[PDB]
Amino acid sequence: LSTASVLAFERKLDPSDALMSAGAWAQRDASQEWPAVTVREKVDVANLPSDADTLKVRFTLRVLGGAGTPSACNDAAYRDKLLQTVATYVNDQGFAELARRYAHNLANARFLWRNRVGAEAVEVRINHIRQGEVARAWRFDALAIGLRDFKADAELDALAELIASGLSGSGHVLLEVVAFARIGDGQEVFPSQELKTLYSVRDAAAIHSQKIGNALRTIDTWYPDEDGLGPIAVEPYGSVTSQGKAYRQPKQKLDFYTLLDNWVLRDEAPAVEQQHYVIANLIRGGVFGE
Amino acid sequence: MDHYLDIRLRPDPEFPPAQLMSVLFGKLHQALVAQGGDRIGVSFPDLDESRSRLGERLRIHASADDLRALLARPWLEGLRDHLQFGEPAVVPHPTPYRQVSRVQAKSNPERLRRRLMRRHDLSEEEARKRIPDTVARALDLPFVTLRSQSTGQHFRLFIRHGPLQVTAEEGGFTCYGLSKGGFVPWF
Repeated sequence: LSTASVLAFERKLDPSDALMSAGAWAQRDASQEWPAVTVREKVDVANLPSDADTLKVRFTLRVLGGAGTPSACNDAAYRDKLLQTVATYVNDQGFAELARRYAHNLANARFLWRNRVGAEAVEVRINHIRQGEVARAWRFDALAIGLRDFKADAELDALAELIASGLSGSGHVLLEVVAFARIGDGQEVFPSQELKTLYSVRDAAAIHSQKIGNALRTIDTWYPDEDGLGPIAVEPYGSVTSQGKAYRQPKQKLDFYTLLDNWVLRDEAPAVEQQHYVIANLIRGGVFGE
Repeated sequence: MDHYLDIRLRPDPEFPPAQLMSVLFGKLHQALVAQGGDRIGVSFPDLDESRSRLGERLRIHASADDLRALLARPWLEGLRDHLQFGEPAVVPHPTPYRQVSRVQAKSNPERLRRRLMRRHDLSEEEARKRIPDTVARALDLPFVTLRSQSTGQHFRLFIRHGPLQVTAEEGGFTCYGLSKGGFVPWF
């Protein structure tokens, strides 16, 4: 039972670009009609309007489901074996762990990369849109909640359950994320640089979809050696761009490719942590095989 | 300084060390000059001229009462997520003599020509010719990356580390933490 030369997994939890606007903390209650932030020239930098102390970011999120379901697979036997292993994992334990971790990331401001730095108060509001109506809402505080530490909360558990259901394919899930960060008057935001060219849509600055989905999947906290760094964005080979060091090297058995090959072909069940990591990677998607 | 506070910047994947340290310096600048105080100073214990870096940790040298209010202040706080901060600790009795300073110079001939022509009312060519190629000078010491309205790319931060001496003269420091003309405790 060799692997399939062609393997692809459609991404799940795929966000969209993140728009930016400006307003006042007092106006947070009704963000409607908030003026957008326009790119300007000096290089190019973007600062809030003359009298504006709060930044707003709005991006949607969808949950497709069928993470394990391959988009294209050369062999039927391999696909069936993989689906069986995935089903076994789901039956034994649900995605509640992944959903809870994802919920924490959404609650906190981890998606924002540089704007949060030196942010006194970041207030996030995550709604749920079903049939065009807000079924249930939640409001959290990014500053109080640990960015690098995961704490349990009733709201987080409910959100994790909803996400787990969506991933399992119970029903469609749509999440509207809205963040409010207090920086200061005339401060400078840090949008996603374009190849200095700032990313702008509809003559408005925004952040790339992938740059957000990268942070949302920071679920890799089971590396073989820990120096206290914290969670690392789930990536094959546990690579890190900023640190310039690659944890979870291929020499060890913690490698994603090795773990998946063993757990599918050789039926070697790795640690529960590794199984979570593998499911996270499958959700992220990619190209495997040859 | 009877109490030493060691702020250790914890490694983070989202941000690099240079940007983090720059944010730290910027936040501290407003938290010290605006806050007041007779003597406010910090030193880089990890300072090394081989790598031309600013160090992976910082040490704020202040009095006990000064540090008591400094850490409690909201401005100086809130960055505990990426930086590990403790409480004041008495410095060791043996101490070296070190003065951290900043180097001020202009590397642009244009600024000098403009400043000269705007005072004596000279011509464009008089100011251009009067500034030769030997007038462009800038510090070559290790400069941390600070990105702000001053420069689009990473801008160098000129920090001069004083040589080690025996006699240690203390005194009031600057607002942004610049050298006030006296050394600081080196541990």
